[PDB]
Amino acid sequence: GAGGALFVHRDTPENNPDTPFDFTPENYKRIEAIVKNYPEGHKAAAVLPVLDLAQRQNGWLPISAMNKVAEILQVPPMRVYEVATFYTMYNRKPVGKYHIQVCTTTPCMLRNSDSILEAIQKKLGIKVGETTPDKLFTLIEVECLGACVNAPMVQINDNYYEDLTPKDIEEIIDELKAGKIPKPGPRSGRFSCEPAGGLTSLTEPPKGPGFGVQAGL
Amino acid sequence: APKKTSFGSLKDEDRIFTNLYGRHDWRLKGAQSRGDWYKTKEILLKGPDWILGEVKTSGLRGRGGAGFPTGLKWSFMNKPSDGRPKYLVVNADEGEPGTCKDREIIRHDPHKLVEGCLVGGRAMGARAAYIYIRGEFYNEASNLQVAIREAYEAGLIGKNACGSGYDFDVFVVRGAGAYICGEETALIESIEGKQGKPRLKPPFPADVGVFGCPTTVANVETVAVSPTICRRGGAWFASFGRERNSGTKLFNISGHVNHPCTVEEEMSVPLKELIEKHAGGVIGGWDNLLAVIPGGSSTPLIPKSVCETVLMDFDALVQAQTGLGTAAVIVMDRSTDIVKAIARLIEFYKHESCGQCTPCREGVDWMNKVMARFVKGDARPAEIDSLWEISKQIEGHTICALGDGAAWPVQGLIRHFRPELEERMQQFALQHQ
Amino acid sequence: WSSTADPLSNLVLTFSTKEDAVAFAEKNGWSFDVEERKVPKPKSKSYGANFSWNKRTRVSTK
Ligand SMILES: NC(=O)C1=CN([C@@H]2O[C@H](COP(=O)(O)OP(=O)(O)OC[C@H]3O[C@@H](n4cnc5c(N)ncnc54)[C@H](O)[C@@H]3O)[C@@H](O)[C@H]2O)C=CC1
Ligand SMILES: Cc1cc2nc3c(=O)[nH]c(=O)nc-3n(C[C@H](O)[C@H](O)[C@H](O)COP(=O)(O)O)c2cc1C
Ligand code: SF4
Ligand code: FES
Repeated sequence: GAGGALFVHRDTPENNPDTPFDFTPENYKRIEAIVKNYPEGHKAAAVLPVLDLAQRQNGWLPISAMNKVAEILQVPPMRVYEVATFYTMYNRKPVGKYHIQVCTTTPCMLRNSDSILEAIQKKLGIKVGETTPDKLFTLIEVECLGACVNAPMVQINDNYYEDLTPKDIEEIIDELKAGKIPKPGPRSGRFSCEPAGGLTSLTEPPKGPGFGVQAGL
Repeated sequence: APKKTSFGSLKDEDRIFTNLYGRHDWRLKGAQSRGDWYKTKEILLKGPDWILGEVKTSGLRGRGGAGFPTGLKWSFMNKPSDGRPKYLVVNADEGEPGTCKDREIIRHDPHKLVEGCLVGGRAMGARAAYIYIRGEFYNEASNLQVAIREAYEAGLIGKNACGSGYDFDVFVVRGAGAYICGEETALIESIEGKQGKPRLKPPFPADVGVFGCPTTVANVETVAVSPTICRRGGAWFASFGRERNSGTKLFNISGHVNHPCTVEEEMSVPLKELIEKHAGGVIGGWDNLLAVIPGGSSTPLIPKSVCETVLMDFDALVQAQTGLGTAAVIVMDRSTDIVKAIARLIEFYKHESCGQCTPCREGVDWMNKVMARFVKGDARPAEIDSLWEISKQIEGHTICALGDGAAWPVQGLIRHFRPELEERMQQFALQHQ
Repeated sequence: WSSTADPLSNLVLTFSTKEDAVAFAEKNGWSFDVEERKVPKPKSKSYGANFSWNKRTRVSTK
C-alpha cells in the first residue's frame, strides 16, 4: 500500500550534514577499484556501487554519506540524493542488525507467506516496518525476490532462506539472536530448485567436451 | 518422419544447462569437464559473420520475454567502427514474479555465461561485457565474480582471449532493488549512475546505448545458450520446437503444484504435460485447476479450459491471448481467490513503476485502487467496463512496456472471470444494504 | 475607481496583414509606428543528444 517513508530530508541531531562519516583506507582502495571499471570520461557511473559501499560500512546512509559520495565522485549532491531515494535497497534510516524481508507477491502468497509473516510477528512482537527495542531485527515486506520456486522465502542480510514453515523461521530467528549463522537456502531436504522428490530431469551423467560438436570446427 | 508434430520429451544429451541443480562443480574444472570453454579459439577465429550466421540459422529468439529474433538483433551491431567503443550488456535483473531461471544459470554454471559473453562480444565486435545482476543476488554475483577470476587467470578472457588475439573484458554491476531496471534502456541508465528510468526509442541501443556508445542488451539465457549453438550448430537447435519457435527453454513452475521446480524442456511442450510430468501435477488433481499464468505476472491468465491443449511457445500462447513471456508458470487451483491474486500483482506493478510517464504513473495507481475495491466488492458492475477502458488508455501510450505489463493482467481477469467480480459486488451490496 | 478622459483607451483593431492596418491608419489620418513580425527561428532537436559519448549535451538527470 502506502510507502510510509518520506522523500524529504529534515535535519536531525543524529542525521545532519555534520554527522561524522568517512571511508576507511581499505574502502578507499575498493572505491578506486570500482571507479577503474568505467571509461575515464564517465565517473558518475560509479555512484550506485560506491553509495552501496558506504551503507555496507555504516549500516545505513545519513545525508553526510551522500554528501561524501557526491564529493568523492565530483557529482552534484542532488544526483546522489535522486539515486538514494529511487532505489529501495538503500537505507536512509537506521535498521536492525538483521534486516528481515518477506516476499509477499502472488507466487509466494499462494504458498502461504502469511503464515511466515505472522510467525515472525509473533516471535519478535513487532509490526511490519518496525524495529525491535534491542535493534537486532528489522522487519519489512518486499516484492518478488527471484526465488518463487522455493516459496515462501525470506531474505536476511543478503542471505536467502527458502521453503519456510513457521517452525523453520522460528529456529532461524532463535539461532540468529543466539549469535549463530543459520544455513541459507531451502529447509525441506531440497537445497536447490529441483523437484521435491524424484529428480525427474538430469539423471544421466553429463557428457564430455567434444560430445556433439559439428564438423569443420 | 520430418516436421515433428508432438514435442515435450528430450533426453539429457540434448540439454544445454547440464548443471541446473548444482550437483556438479560450478568452478572452472567442472565446467571444462562438462564441455565448457572447448574450442573457443576456433569459434573466435571463425569471425563475427560466421557466429551471427549460426545464431540466425538457429532460430533463437530473445529469452528475456519479448521473443525478438536474436540473430537480427545481434547483427544490428555489425557496423564499421566510428571511434566510439562497443559494448555487450547482459541483462540479469530478473524482476518478473514467478521467474527463477537466470538465478540458477548464474549460480550453478556461470562459466557458460562468461563464454557466451565472449562469443557474443566477438560477434558484435564489442570491447567488453557488462553483466547487470540483481542487487538481491549477492551470493550469485560473488559466484559469478569467482568464475570470472578463474577465466581471467586461465587466459580465457582479457588480453588475447584464448589464442585468438581478441581483447575482451567482463564486468559485474549490481543493482539496488528496482524491477524497472530490468528494462534495457532503464538498465543502461542505471549503469551510468542515474535513476532507473527508461529512455525513448529511437535511438535504439545499437546506435546510442551505454555511455552513448553502441551496445546490445541481451538476456543471460540468450547469451548462455549461444556458445553451445555455435559448437553444435544452428540446425541442432532449430530441430527442436515448432517453426519460428526453435530450441529448448527453462521453465519455472510455481504456485499450486505438488512439486514446484525449474526444468529444461523442449519449447512446444504442452502445458498440461509439463505440469503433470515435472511439477508433480496440480494440487488436488488436474480437475482442481482454476487458472494458469503461463509467462510471468505480465502475461494474461488463462482458465483451465484453455490449458488442456495449449502449447508453451510464443505463437500458440499469442493465439490464446496470453503470450509466453519468461515461461514462468504460476498455477492457481480452485481454492484461490483470483481477484486477490490479480490485485496483488497490480499492487506489485504500482510499487515498481518508475513514475516517469503520466499513463503509468497515474493509471497504475488508479487501477490499484480500483482492484483493491474490487476485492471487497464495493464497486458497481459498470465500473468493470470503466476499468477495461482505463487499461486500454495505459497500454500502448507509455514510454516502456511496464504499463502494458500492468494493463494485461486486469484485461485477462475481466475477460475470463467477470461473473466472479459481478457476484462479489452483488454479495457486498446484499450484505451492506 | 480608475478614471480616464480619453475615448480611445479601449480601441483595438484586428487586421489580416500589416499593409491593411497601414492603409486603415493612413486613410483615417493617424500617424503610426509599425513593428515587424517576430517569428521564432527553427531549432534542431535531438533526443539522442541527451546521452552523448563526448559532448556537454549529455544530461545528468531525466
Ligand atoms: N526476464 C524478466 O525478468 C522480465 C521480462 N519481461 C518481458 O519483457 C517483454 C517486453 O520487453 P520490451 O523490451 O519492451 O520488448 P521489445 O519488443 O520492445 O524489445 C525487445 C528487444 O528487441 C529489440 N528491438 C525490438 N525492435 C527493434 C528494432 N525495430 N530495432 C532494433 N532493435 C529492436 C530491442 O532493442 C529489445 O532489446 C515482455 O514481453 C516481458 O515478458 C518483463 C519483465 C521482466
Ligand atoms: C519492466 C520490464 C522489466 C524487464 N526486466 C527484465 C529482466 O529483469 N531480465 C531480462 O532479461 N529482461 C527484462 N526485460 C525485457 C528486456 O527488454 C530484455 O531483457 C531485453 O530486450 C533483452 O532482449 P533478449 O531477450 O533478446 O535478450 C524487462 C522488460 C520490461 C519492460
Ligand atoms: S511505463 Fe511506468 S515504468 Fe515505464 S517509463 Fe512510464 S512510468 Fe516509468
Ligand atoms: S514471488 Fe516470492 S520470490 Fe518471487
